[PDB]
Parts: sequence; C-alpha cells; structure tokens
Amino acid sequence: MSAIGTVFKEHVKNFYLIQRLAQFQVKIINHSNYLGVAWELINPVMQIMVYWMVFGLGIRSNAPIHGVPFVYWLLVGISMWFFINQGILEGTKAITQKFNQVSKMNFPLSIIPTYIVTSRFYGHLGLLLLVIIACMFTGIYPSIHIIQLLIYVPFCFFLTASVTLLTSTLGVLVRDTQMLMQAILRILFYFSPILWLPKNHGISGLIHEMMKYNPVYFIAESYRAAILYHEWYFMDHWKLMLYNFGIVAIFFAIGAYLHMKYRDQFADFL
Amino acid sequence: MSAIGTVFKEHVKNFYLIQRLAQFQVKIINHSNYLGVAWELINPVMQIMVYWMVFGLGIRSNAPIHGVPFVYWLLVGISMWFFINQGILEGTKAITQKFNQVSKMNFPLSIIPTYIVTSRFYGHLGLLLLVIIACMFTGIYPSIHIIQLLIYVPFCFFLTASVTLLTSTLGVLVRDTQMLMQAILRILFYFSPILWLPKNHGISGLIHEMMKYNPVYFIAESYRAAILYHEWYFMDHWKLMLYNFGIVAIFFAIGAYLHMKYRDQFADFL
Amino acid sequence: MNVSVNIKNVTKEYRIYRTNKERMKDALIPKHKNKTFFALDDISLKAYEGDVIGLVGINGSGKSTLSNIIGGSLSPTVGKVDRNGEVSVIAISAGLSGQLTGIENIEFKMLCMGFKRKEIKAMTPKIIEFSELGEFIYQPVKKYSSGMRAKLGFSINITVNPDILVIDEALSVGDQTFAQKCLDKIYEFKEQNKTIFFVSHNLGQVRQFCTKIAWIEGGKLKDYGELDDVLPKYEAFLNDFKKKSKAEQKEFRNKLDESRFVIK
Amino acid sequence: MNVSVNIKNVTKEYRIYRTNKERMKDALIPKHKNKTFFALDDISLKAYEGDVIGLVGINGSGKSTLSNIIGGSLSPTVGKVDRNGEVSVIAISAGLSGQLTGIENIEFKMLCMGFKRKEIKAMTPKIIEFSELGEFIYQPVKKYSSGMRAKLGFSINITVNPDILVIDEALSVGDQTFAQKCLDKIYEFKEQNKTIFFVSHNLGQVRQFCTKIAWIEGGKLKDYGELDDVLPKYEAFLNDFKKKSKAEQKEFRNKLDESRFVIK
Ligand SMILES: CCCCCCCCCCC(CCCCCCCCCC)(CO[C@@H]1O[C@H](CO)[C@@H](O[C@H]2O[C@H](CO)[C@@H](O)[C@H](O)[C@H]2O)[C@H](O)[C@H]1O)CO[C@@H]1O[C@H](CO)[C@@H](O[C@H]2O[C@H](CO)[C@@H](O)[C@H](O)[C@H]2O)[C@H](O)[C@H]1O
Ligand SMILES: CCCCCCCCCCC(CCCCCCCCCC)(CO[C@@H]1O[C@H](CO)[C@@H](O[C@H]2O[C@H](CO)[C@@H](O)[C@H](O)[C@H]2O)[C@H](O)[C@H]1O)CO[C@@H]1O[C@H](CO)[C@@H](O[C@H]2O[C@H](CO)[C@@H](O)[C@H](O)[C@H]2O)[C@H](O)[C@H]1O
Ligand SMILES: CCCCCCCCCCC(CCCCCCCCCC)(CO[C@@H]1O[C@H](CO)[C@@H](O[C@H]2O[C@H](CO)[C@@H](O)[C@H](O)[C@H]2O)[C@H](O)[C@H]1O)CO[C@@H]1O[C@H](CO)[C@@H](O[C@H]2O[C@H](CO)[C@@H](O)[C@H](O)[C@H]2O)[C@H](O)[C@H]1O
Ligand SMILES: Nc1ncnc2c1ncn2[C@@H]1O[C@H](COP(=O)(O)OP(=O)(O)OP(O)(O)=S)[C@@H](O)[C@H]1O
Ligand SMILES: Nc1ncnc2c1ncn2[C@@H]1O[C@H](COP(=O)(O)OP(=O)(O)OP(O)(O)=S)[C@@H](O)[C@H]1O
Ligand SMILES: [Mg+2]
Ligand SMILES: [Mg+2]
Repeated sequence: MSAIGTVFKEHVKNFYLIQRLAQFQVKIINHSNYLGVAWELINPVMQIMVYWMVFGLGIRSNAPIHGVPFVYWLLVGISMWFFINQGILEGTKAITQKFNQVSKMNFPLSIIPTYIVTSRFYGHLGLLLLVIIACMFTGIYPSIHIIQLLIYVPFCFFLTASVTLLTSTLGVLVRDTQMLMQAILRILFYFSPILWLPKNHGISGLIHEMMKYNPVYFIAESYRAAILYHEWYFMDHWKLMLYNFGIVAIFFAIGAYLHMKYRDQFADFL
Repeated sequence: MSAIGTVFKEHVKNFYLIQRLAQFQVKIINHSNYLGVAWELINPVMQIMVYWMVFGLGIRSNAPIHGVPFVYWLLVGISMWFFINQGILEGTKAITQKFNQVSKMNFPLSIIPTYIVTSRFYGHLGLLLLVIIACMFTGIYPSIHIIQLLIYVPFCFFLTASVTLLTSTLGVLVRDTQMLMQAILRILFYFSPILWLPKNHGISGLIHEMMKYNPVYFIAESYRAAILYHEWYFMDHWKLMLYNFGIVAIFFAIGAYLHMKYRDQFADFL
Repeated sequence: MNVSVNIKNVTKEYRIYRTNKERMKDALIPKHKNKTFFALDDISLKAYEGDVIGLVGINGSGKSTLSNIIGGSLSPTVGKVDRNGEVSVIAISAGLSGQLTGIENIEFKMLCMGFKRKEIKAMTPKIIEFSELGEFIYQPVKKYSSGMRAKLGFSINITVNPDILVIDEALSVGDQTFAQKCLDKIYEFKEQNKTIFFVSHNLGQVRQFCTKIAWIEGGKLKDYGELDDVLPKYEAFLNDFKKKSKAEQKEFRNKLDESRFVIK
Repeated sequence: MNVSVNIKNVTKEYRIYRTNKERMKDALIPKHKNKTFFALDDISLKAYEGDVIGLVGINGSGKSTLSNIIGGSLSPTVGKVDRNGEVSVIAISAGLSGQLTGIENIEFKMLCMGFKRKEIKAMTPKIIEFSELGEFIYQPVKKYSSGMRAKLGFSINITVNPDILVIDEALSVGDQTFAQKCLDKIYEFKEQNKTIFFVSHNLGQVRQFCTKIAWIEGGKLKDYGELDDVLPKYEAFLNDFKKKSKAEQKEFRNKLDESRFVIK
C-alpha cells in the first residue's frame, strides 16, 4: 500500500515537471526537420490515407456503416491508435535510456515514462480536434453527448501510462520484453473494430466474443458513440466500463509494486 | 560514369570488411538479451503466427490456395518481407548515425548501408532454410526447379541495397525522408500477394494491374514458383523480370550519382 | 564536531560471466558457483563536518565506486551509509543535449536537477553572464566547441548549495583566462564549512586544496589520516614503482588482482 | 627540405539561423541575405618535412577547424589544401563500443581504421600486452573504468605509422605509472622525422615537444615562426589579460566577435 501512495504522491507533485519535460522532448525529437513539429500531425494523416485506401475501397468499396460514410467512421475509430502504439513502444525503453542522466540527481524515478507518454498525448489531442472539425464540416454537429469525452479521453491516457509503468520496469530487468511487445501490439491492433466489423462479414459467435476483452474495442466504440451516433454509451455498456477500470487498477498496482521493489538496484541491471 | 565505377570498385574490394562489420553489428544489437541472437528468428515466427491467425482463419477460414494449405503458402510468401522492411528502415539512417566514428579514418563511405542490410540478410537466410525444411516435412520435396533461388535470392538483396543507397543520402541531406518512408513501406506491404489473392475475392481489372508494378509481387511469386508450384517462372514472366532489372539499374545509378556528388560535404549537413 | 558521512563495512561485488550460457545457468539454477569480483572490501571511514577529503589511488582502485556509493547513485552489497544533509555531485555532461540551445539547456538541466521555476527564472541571468558565451547562447549546443560546452556545464553546475559535495576531476574548466574564476568559486565552498570529497590524479591540486587523504589500493583502504602524514607515503610508493623492472611490476599487479577475484 | 602540407587562403563560413522560418526561406529563396560566421578567414601557412607545429589560442579561436581541414574530415569553403603522404589522427573514443569486449573492440577499430586481417592478427598480442588490462580484456568495455578505457584506446591508436600526424590533447593517458610509456612512444614519432600538428592548452608540454608555433586569434593567424620568438608573445598576452578589468575584457571580446559576424 506504500507503493501506491509513493507513486501517487510523486505524480501529483510533479505534474508541472512532467508537462515541461514532455514539451522539451517533443522539441528534441523533431529538431532537424524543415517542417518542425508539423510531422506529428502529417504522419498519422498519411497512414490513415493508406489504411482507408486499403481497407475502405478494396474490402468493401466504401460502403457506409450505420448510415455514416466509412471515411469518417474510420477517422473517428483510428484517431487513438497512434498514441497508444507510440506510447507503449517508446515508454518501455524510457528508464533504460534516461536513467544515466538523472541517476546522480535527486529525481522521482517513477515519472520518466509518463512524460514520454505525454509527448504523444499532445499529438493525439491535435488529431482529435482536427477529426471533430472535419466531422462538423460533413454535416454532423456536436450535441450534449460530446461532454462524455471529459471522462473517456483521460481513460486512454491512464491505461497507456499504467501499461508503460509496468513494461518499463520489466524491460529494465529483462531485455527480451522490448522485443516481445511488437507481436502483442499487432494482436491488439488487428483484433479490434478499428478497421472492420466482423459481425456482418463473418461469424460473430467466436470472433466478437474475444474482441470484447480488448480495451481498444471499448475506447473506439465510446469515442464513436460520443462523436457520431449521439448516444449515452454507459447506459447499456457499464459492465465493460467496470471491467476496464479493474484492468487499469490491476496494472497500476502491479507496476507500482515492482517499481518500488527494484528502483535502488536499477544501476546493476542497466 | 565515374560514380558507378567508384562505388562498384569500393564494394568489390571491401566485400570481406562488409561481412565482418555485419557480424559485429549483429553481435552488438542483441547483446543484453538472455537468448542472444535467437531473437532474429524468434520475432518473425511470432509475427507470422499473428498474421496467419488474423488473415488466414478470419478472412478465409484456412481454405487451401492452388491445392497447397494456406499456412505454407503464407510462410513462403512472407519469409522475405521482414528483411526488406528492416533493411530499408534501418539503412536509411546508417550514414547519419555511423558517420562520426569513421569520419576521421580513411574509409569507403559507400559501404555503410550495405553491411546494415547484410545484418538482416543473415536472418532472412536462416528463415528461408527453416521454411524449406518445414515444407519438406509437409510432403513437398525439392526438385530441379529449386536452383532458381541462386538467381532470385540475390535480386532481393540488390534491390534492398540500391534503395537503401539512395535513401541514406536523401535522409542525410533532408531529414523528412526518414519520417516519410513509413507510409511507403505500408503501401508496399498491403498492395502485394503476400497475404491475399484479390482476383478471387474481388475485382481484378483494377487492383491486379497496379500490383504488377510492385517488385514485392514478383519476388513473392518467384519464390512460390521455385519452392511450391514446381515450375520455371521466367518462361512466361520474362517482361516482369526485365522491368525489375531496369528499376534496379535506375535506382543504383541515381544513388551512386548523388553519393558521389555530396560525400565531401556530409559533415555540414549532419 | 558532528559526523557528516559514516561508512561501515561497505562491500561491492560483481559477478563475472564469460559466455551467455553461464549467465543463463546462474539465473536459473538456485545454487551455483561462479566467479565474483570484489570492487570494494570492508571499507570503513568516518568524516566530520568541514573536512575536505582527497581520494588517491592507481587505475582500477575503486575510487569512483566509493564516490557513487556516498552520492547515493549506487547501493552497497553489504553494509550501510549513514549521512546527514543533502548531497550534490559536480558533473557537467549530465544534462546537456546537442539539439537544445543553451537557454533551453539551462532550464532543462535546472529542472532535472531539482529547482523550482521561480528560482530558475532568477538564476538564469547570472549563469548567462558567468558562462561568457555571448551571442552563441542562442545557437544549438551541437555547434559549440568543447571548451564552450564545458564552460556552460560548469556554470550550470556551480549553482548547487549542498551540505555534502562530491567533485570528480572538475576543479577547473577552460583556458587559463577562465580557470581562476572556477578556483575561486570552488574555494568559496571551502570557506563555508562543507564536507567535500575530491577524486583526482593531480597531486598539486590535492596538496593545495584537501585536508585529509584516503588511499585506496586493490579495493581496500590502505591508510586514513592527515594529508601531511599520508601523501608522502603515496608519493614515495609512486616513485618506487618507477624503479622496478617490468617483471616485478607484472608480479605486483598479478598479486593485487589475485585477491580480488574469488570463486563462490 | 620539401613541403608536406601547403595551405592557401582557407576559409570556413557557417550560416546562423534563429528560427526555422529563416532557414526555410534561405533554402527556398534564390538570393537572400543572412548572417554569416567566419570560423576561419584567409589562413596560409607552409609546413616542411620534420617540422613539429603547436597550435595555441583562446577558446573558440578555430584550432580544431584547422586541424579537421588538414586531416581531411572537413572541407574549406574557399581555398585548397595541398599535402603529400598519408594523414592519421589520434582519437581514442572513435571506435570503442560498450557492448563489444576488448578483444572484439581491437578488431573492430583496426578494421574500420584500414588494416588488413593478416596485420591485425600479428599486432593484436602487442596491443594486449601494452594495454596492461589483464583478465578484464575479455569483459565488456562498459564494465571498464574511465582510465582503463582510455588506455585501451591509446594502445589501439598508437599503432599507426603515417607521413603526417595530428594529435589533439592526447599526449599522455592514465595515471603516473602509465604516462611515461606514452611519452616515449610519442617521442619515437619525433625521432623518425614526421610532420606533427599538436593542439593543446598545456604550455609546458608544448615547450618540451614542439618546434614551431602558430597563434590563432579570432579565426585569423596572428603569427607564425619559431617557438622561441612566438611563445613568449602568447605568454605575455595571457599575463596581460589577467590584469585587465572585467569591462575591458568584455570590450576586447566584443571587438573580437564583431569582425567574425557579418551579413551577406
Ligand atoms: C489491397 C486490396 C485487396 C483487397 C482484398 C479483398 C479480400 C477480402 C474480401 C472480403 C471478405 C473479407 C471480410 C473481412 C474480414 C473481417 C473479419 C475478420 C476479423 C479477423 C480478426 C468478405 O467480403 C464481404 O463479406 C461477406 C462475405 O460473404 C459479404 O457480406 C454479406 O454477404 C451475404 C450475401 O448474401 C449476406 O447475405 C450476408 O449478410 C453477408 O455475409 C460481403 O458481401 C463481402 O463483400 C472475404 O470475402 C470472401 O471473398 C469474396 C467476397 O465476396 C467471396 O467470394 C465471392 O463473393 C461473391 C459471392 O457472394 C461473388 O460474387 C464473388 O465473385 C466471389 O469473389 C468469398 O466467398 C468470401 O469468403
Ligand atoms: C527469456 C529470459 C527468461 C528469464 C531469464 C531469467 C531471468 C532471471 C532474473 C532474476 C531477477 C529478475 C526478476 C524479474 C521480475 C520477476 C517476475 C515478475 C513478473 C510480473 C508479471 C530476480 O531476482 C531477484 O533479485 C532480487 C534482488 O533484490 C531479490 O529480491 C530480494 O532480495 C533479498 C533476498 O534475496 C531481500 O532481502 C530483498 O528484500 C529483496 O529485494 C529476489 O529475491 C530475486 O528473486 C533479478 O536477478 C537478480 O539480479 C541481481 C543483479 O544481477 C542479483 O544481485 C546481485 O547482488 C550483488 C550486487 O551487488 C552481486 O552479488 C551480484 O551482482 C548479484 O548477485 C540477484 O542476485 C539476482 O537474483
Ligand atoms: C519538406 C522539406 C522540403 C525541402 C526543403 C528545402 C531543401 C533544400 C536543400 C538544398 C540542397 C539539398 C539538395 C538535395 C538533393 C536534390 C534533390 C534530388 C532528388 C532526387 C530524387 C541543394 O543545394 C545544393 O548544394 C550543393 C552544394 O554542393 C550545390 O552543388 C554545387 O555547388 C557548386 C555551385 O553551387 C558547384 O560548383 C559544385 O560542383 C556542386 O557541388 C548545388 O548547386 C545546390 O543546389 C543543399 O543545400 C546546400 O546546403 C549547403 C550546406 O548547408 C550549402 O552550402 C554551404 O556552404 C558554406 C559551407 O562552408 C556556407 O556558406 C553555408 O554553410 C552554405 O552556403 C549550400 O549553399 C546549399 O545549397
Ligand atoms: N559494472 C561493473 N561490473 C564489473 N566490474 C566493474 C563494473 N564497474 C566497474 N568495475 C570494475 O571495478 C573496478 C573499480 O573501478 P572504478 O572504481 O570504476 O575506477 P576508479 O577506481 O575510479 O579508477 P580510475 O577512475 O580509472 S582513476 C575496476 O576494476 C572496474 O573494471
Ligand atoms: N557547425 C558549426 N556551426 C556554427 N559554428 C560552429 C560550428 N562548429 C563550430 N563552430 C564555431 O566555430 C568556432 C571555432 O571553434 P572550434 O575551432 O571548434 O574550437 P577551438 O577553436 O578548437 O577552441 P577550443 O577547442 O575550445 S580550445 C567556435 O566559435 C564554434 O562555436
Ligand atoms: Mg573513475
Ligand atoms: Mg577543440
């Protein structure tokens, strides 16, 4: 119980340091590019264009889903994936790379992955704003149901932060985890409603049941319900919310316990 | 014409140095892992398992193609993609990262990407041997048509080396190319017969015609013909071979010209 | 007359593996016999307030391990370190990034160091004036020469005010026109009665600056006492080592290394 | 009495950008006026065979740029460098990787350096014996102390035999018991009549080792001639600089920096 208290205290006291270091990292990454920080938004747009060309025109010839054009359906569904993928990939190696600089300075070591994640949360917020503006240009306008984002958007950040908090310690102790993460990320990507709805195309007794255990399913469906279908998602899907909250709590507790156990020996393992 | 001669002479004289530096890089990359260099083969196997689970059981429920089980069809088709992807991704940043160490030593600067590519060619060869052994275990045994590999396998290496030779100089001069390469790699991956045959599933007047301009199409089809269908591929597809050879020559010439033009100023741009 | 750092039976051991199979077996098998290297072995010294201590020894003696154990970055295998007051370490290369400019690097390093924003806003102009970079403070650090980068690092680092200070071969930085300012700044720390640990191979600076001397040979503490009594012994041993023949030097090194390597 | 390096009107300019918009405009617009910084300006010196030359100056003078231009790593903006014979540079950190062990690092650095396999196989035992690492030669370099790593780098680098040699603050490495061997090895190069360029701030070593002195101030060559005639002037200027008040030092630095920065 002391682990959770220590990590919580560190984060709630070093919020501002987290934000400042995230901004500095964003500046560092895109230093040599002529366009600068615009690539954080340019790259996801090109990737989304490729994904729509492949999975939108080839498989289904751009047939509308639920009365919404497929382009906007995919746009709302996929606006979150880049943040999760980049955060989980980059923050797993955060402690390994950034320990040397801050080893000899009195530093709260549990906030290293969090600002790595924030450096991508910035681009996610920008992409979400762009997507909302485009959907408004289509003819779909916001309603009172848009206020569910204040609850749904922080959940994605908390999930990514907890997963990264566990995986950073695991990667520091054993270096095979960083190589093993790629297949798991691919599994999470393909077994989700981001690109397709398997109910119409194929059977739903087996494929759909496994999809419900994937948090990306819940996140994408909640965003679509808040932005597109104009409904209260928690009215009929509260059990999924409870299960996801339990998953987040379990991940946070395990990561905090491991980090508190092995922080003083991080020099030997590195 | 002096550019081609200089690059050709450098490579044909520093073959052995290329091999030795490739082995050293392979040793460097996997130093901290408990399993060591086994990950170069473990990771592609897990990725192939995920790809077969998604694109083999979901889309088509593991229906055989051309009388061959889909698992071996995919295995032969996809055994090359990891090499091309990793080589093109990593060798684009070869000169940027490795120039400082060898700047003050008399070094042939045109061989830096080639050993980066060789470090992945090793794993490609291992995977190809494993795939052939598995296909033999199935009940498909080699014939006189397996000797086409001596012509087809070097072509993949030459294509990757030429593309990397151009992209390394382009990335050194302008740093946006390294960010732009990802979407192009995804386009090359999805518009290829590695995972599916669009002729049966959908229309073939439009999708199939574009696929024929992709070199990955030719490489995968040639490997499948040499290993699985037991036929001389060049008998009815010589025009595709000529077009691919022309593409390779064009890429090599352009890369050599640019590298010879801008080698002495590589310090200012870096 | 109060202790500032108290060290009791500090030991540091590292396991030596030749092949990956040995490491894998050591990790998996519960009880396994492997080679063990003693970086330090049973070091105990008590430091009082206001005492400047210089660490002297040959290459590989174990001075940096002791300094890192005192500074808290490293953890002893056996024993404890009892200290009072904050500890600061002087290292110029820690927080400087080539992509960030000088102004951005100042804020980055001061933030990672542990200072609040309001203090940084006040201390920035003094650092800028002390560094003497000029117009190049706006340029990226990657464009700097080595001396300019070292001067910027020293200017950022000199702002600390700890109870215990650890320095490592950083008494002066830059050309002759800049070393005097660094020497005066370092001496200012001495006049404020702070415990200082100095690790260097320069005997002139050690004689000019230090008060007590600790001699470390082969991972163990040979002698601890006043400078006037200990430094002559080290100088005499250094002079003696030069007269010995190559075979005798090799024998001495082999005898020193035999005790460190053990099997357990 | 034959020239070894001949330098005529070597100039090096760098463009100074404050924001990304200025760089983008400079790249796109055909004719654009931007700030230009003169690292070197119209340097011409002729070096004969067997002449040891020491480069002296204040921080940011332009000594490393000249050494890199001579060594071929960098290219002048205007002018040419005419040289005969091969050029080798002494740099210990160039080819050492932490993941690779000492034995692997020897082969890696010697291969990147330009030696054939048969020569490496012969020269390896001499390097191993000279480094004096002992059992730790099989351990990874990341486990080494700083002194041991520097000694290994020096041992690998000392094997070169060029016509022209460039050294940069690497005359001696390690503790007192190891510096004498490095000094003898360096002197052996002097007895073989090779042109040597030495860049350092240590005036004692420059006086002991060098033959001619080149003084660089503000990107230009103040004086070129014998050590006995040039070094006293530099020492006198250094002594004079200490007596000046802070305002006068700032005025001198501003006057020096005014000529370097130009708009064109
Ligand atoms: C770079 C671009 C490359 C493009 C490559 C394209 C390859 C993909 C093809 C699309 C695909 C993938 C489904 C996606 C998987 C999602 C879950 C996986 C999750 C994994 C984690 C499903 O295709 C779609 O799905 C359904 C398949 O039936 C069907 O839906 C509805 O149909 C019912 C009508 O009665 C309806 O009653 C019911 O309500 C739905 O079922 C759709 O109409 C069909 O378009 C696979 O389909 C396969 O291919 C063909 C398609 O037709 C099809 O063969 C034939 O079809 C026509 C006779 O139908 C015929 O005319 C074609 O000549 C012929 O081809 C195959 O038999 C099918 O197996
Ligand atoms: C494909 C690859 C497959 C795997 C390959 C094999 C991997 C094996 C890794 C083993 C490992 C990782 C655990 C990872 C998380 C666990 C899973 C969680 C999963 C959750 C989803 C678990 O090792 C743990 O080490 C802890 C050390 O604190 C220790 O903790 C407790 O200790 C006290 C009593 O032991 C107790 O009083 C205290 O309170 C606890 O702190 C644990 O008891 C022990 O189990 C770490 O190994 C450790 O490494 C250390 C430094 O190398 C090493 O110590 C060094 O000490 C000296 C230095 O100065 C020197 O002598 C040596 O340098 C070395 O000896 C340890 O000896 C070794 O054990
Ligand atoms: C989203 C981003 C969009 C793009 C953003 C804009 C990017 C613009 C990049 C411009 C660029 C890249 C070309 C890339 C390949 C071309 C495409 C190929 C495609 C194939 C698929 C082309 O610049 C080329 O530079 C060459 C320099 O050799 C020059 O070559 C010929 O020069 C001679 C006569 O000019 C001729 O005698 C000789 O024989 C040739 O060598 C060319 O004429 C010139 O076009 C390089 O820019 C160059 O950068 C240099 C160092 O910064 C800079 O020189 C420096 O010189 C001093 C130093 O000491 C100092 O004064 C300054 O430091 C600077 O001045 C150049 O001035 C600048 O031009
Ligand atoms: N991670 C490590 N694993 C094994 N041995 C190590 C490790 N780190 C250091 N050593 C060894 O422990 C000994 C102590 O060396 P250090 O204390 O780091 O250097 P030093 O005593 O300060 O001497 P200098 O800095 O060269 S004057 C040396 O023999 C090192 O090679
Ligand atoms: N890439 C670059 N762009 C702009 N200015 C540079 C660049 N590289 C160096 N400079 C500047 O050019 C001048 C020459 O400095 P250097 O020659 O590298 O250092 P130095 O003259 O050897 O002095 P030291 O090494 O500190 S004793 C300095 O003012 C540098 O800041
Ligand atoms: Mg040390
Ligand atoms: Mg310099």
